[PDB]
Order: sequence, then C-alpha cells, then structure tokens
Amino acid sequence: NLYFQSTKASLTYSQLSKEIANNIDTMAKALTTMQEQIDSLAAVVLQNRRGLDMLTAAQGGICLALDEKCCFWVNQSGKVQDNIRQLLNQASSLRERAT
Amino acid sequence: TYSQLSKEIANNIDTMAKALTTMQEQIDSLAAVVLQNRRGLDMLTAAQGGICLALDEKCCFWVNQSGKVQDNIRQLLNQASSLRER
Amino acid sequence: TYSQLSKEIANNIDTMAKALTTMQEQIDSLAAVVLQNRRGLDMLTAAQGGICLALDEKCCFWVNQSGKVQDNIRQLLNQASSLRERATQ
Ligand SMILES: [Cl-]
Repeated sequence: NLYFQSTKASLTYSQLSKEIANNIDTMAKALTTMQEQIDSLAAVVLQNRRGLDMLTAAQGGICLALDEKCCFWVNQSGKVQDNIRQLLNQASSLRERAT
Repeated sequence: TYSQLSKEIANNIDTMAKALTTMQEQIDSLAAVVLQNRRGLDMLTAAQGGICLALDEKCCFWVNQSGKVQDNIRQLLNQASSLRER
Repeated sequence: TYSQLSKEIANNIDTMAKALTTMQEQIDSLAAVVLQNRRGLDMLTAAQGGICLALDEKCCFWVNQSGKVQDNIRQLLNQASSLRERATQ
C-alpha cells in the first residue's frame, strides 16, 4: 500500500520534470535566436560607426567631432552561449533522470 | 507540495515569457533606429554608391528574427497554461 | 523527489536570470553606440535640421525598457529563492 503511493508520486515527478525539460529547451531556443539578432544588429552598428569615423576622419572620428566620451560595444556572445549550453545540459540531465 | 510547485513553475514561465517579450521589443525598437541610421549614411555617400562602397567593405545587413522569437514566447505561454489547467 | 526538483528548478531560474542580465547589458551597451551614431548624423545634417528631416522620414526613437527587464530579473531571483526556502520544509 505504501509502495503504490510512493510510485504514483515518483511517476508524477518524472512527468513534471519532462515538462520542465521541454520548457528549458524552448527558453534556450528563444535566447539563441535573440543572441543571433544582437550579433547581427551589432555588425550593422559597428559598420555605421566606421562609416561615421571615415566621414569625420579630419576631426579624428565621430566622438571627437561630437566632443563626447566615446561609446564602445561590449560583445558578450560567448557568455550568453555558455548560459544557453548550461540550460540545454540542465534539460537533458532532467530528461535522462525522468527516464 | 505538488500543484503548488506546478503553479510556481507556471508563474516563473510567465515572468520568463514577459522578459523575452520586452527584450524582443527593445531589439525591434533599436533595429529601426539602426536601419534609419544606415539610410542616413547611404544618403550622405550617395555619390560613392552608399556607405559600404565608400568604406570598401562587404556590406552588413540585419537579419530580423522577431517571428521565431514571438513563436517561442507563444509556446512558453501554452506550456504555462497546461501546468495551471492540470 | 520534491526537494531535489525545486532545487533543480531554482538552479535553472538562476541560469535564465544570468542569461537575461547579460542579454540586457549587451542591448544597453549597443543602444549607447546607436544613439551616439544618431547624434553624429544629426550633427552632420545640422543645417537640414537633423538626419530624419534630411531623409524626409518619420523619425525613429529607441524605447529603453532596461528597468522593466531588471524588474523581471529581480522577480525571477525571488522565485528561485522562495523555491529553495520551500525545498527544506
Ligand atoms: Cl547605428
């Protein structure tokens, strides 16, 4: 009698962890696609920057022409890619245990 | 324990789906400014045939993927709804 | 088990919040470069009243939502925290 209640509970947690694993996978897809868009947008931005620096070359670039502290992009694609790989590993580990 | 944990997961998926929504909204919003900036530079170097020819560089284009992200959000909201119904 | 699952869920929440924090940092970093690029173009077309008037186009402005994202990140870190507290009891 105690066996059946513990196995019915074990089955619910096995099924619940399979759902969590599918939610994690969906979240990893979303972050991958968003990082791809950030990487894509950044290359356009940096080319726009080089373009503005060329047009103001005699003034020493756009930041000196604007008389401002220069803004630089901080690429962090590697760390986001690591966060995604960790989520993908956490999901496969849960899907493994539940089976 | 259970159903409480199931509701807590769905609450977490919801705040996740919302975070991704406002993140995609910012990408879309920034991209429009960048594309208008590009048209601005292509206009200023119209004689040379645009900014990429004036720079003597392979041109960069943004690959918009909002639809794929919006679909992931939809799927996340369907996943949270399932855990609440059961 | 209940406690081992909520401890796994909370670790996953921490990874998501970490991913969103890094993603928002990059958006904020990139946006400062694009708004300086816009100020650069408005300076170059100052006689025409800016790049939007020079292009004769509806002007695009960036809608900054970092605060709203940072609010959701804090909400996630509280959910991971509560799941860890409830895992013991
Ligand atoms: Cl730009």
